[PDB]
This record gives sequence, C-alpha cells and structure tokens, in this order.
Amino acid sequence: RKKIFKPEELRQALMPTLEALYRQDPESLPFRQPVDPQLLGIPDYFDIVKNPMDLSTIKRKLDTGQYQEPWQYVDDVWLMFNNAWLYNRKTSRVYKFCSKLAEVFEQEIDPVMQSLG
Ligand SMILES: CC(=O)c1cn(C)c2ccccc12
Repeated sequence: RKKIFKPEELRQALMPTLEALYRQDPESLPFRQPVDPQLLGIPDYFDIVKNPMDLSTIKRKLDTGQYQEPWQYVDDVWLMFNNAWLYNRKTSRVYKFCSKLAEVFEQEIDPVMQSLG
C-alpha cells in the first residue's frame, strides 16, 4: 500500500532541514527572499532563470500544504541551487554561498528521507 502524507506531518518532518539552511549566516542571506531583478539592476535574470525559487517561497509552500510528497520539496530546494549556479560566476559570493547551502542540505536530507520512507 502506497504511503500518503498528512500536511502537518510532512511540514514537521521537513521543516528542520529548511531551518538549517535559513540559519547559515552569512550563506543564506542571498537566498532568504526572491531575486528582484529590477532592484538588483539585472534585467537578464529572468531570461536565464525561468522558475525562480528562494527560501521564503519554499517556507511559505511548506506552511500552506503545497507539497504533497517530500520529493516536491526536494525539487524546489535543488531548483533554487541550480538557478544560482547557472546565473552566477563560480567564485562569486552568491555561487559560493549556494554551494555551502547545498552541502548542508545534502548532509541533512538523507536521514529525513529514509525516515519518511
Ligand atoms: C540568488 C541569486 O542568484 C542572487 C541573489 N542575489 C542577492 C543576487 C544578486 C546578484 C546576482 C544574483 C543574485
């Protein structure tokens, strides 16, 4: 029989992994709010990043039952990373900070995924 997830239980299981990302200081700072290309003066951003994602949007989704399965949450976290790694220079602050968050995410998401299945 296939496992089905209750919204508050999926939120409780995944939230610690999101909190771990959000608490990285300074590395979460470029990711705590959506990229605003108008405010940052980068009109080319949405020509490269078709599906923006950031930590505040991931949290708002985890809080409002928008993830039905844990892998939809994992997909959004990787989308945030892959956007940053495509747009930014490899030794830029944003790219280096992204790679730190991805290290933290990998080290934390594995037991949670095993425990959820
Ligand atoms: C997440 C991301 O790509 C970026 C976040 N900030 C604050 C930026 C500033 C310039 C270029 C890219 C970004």
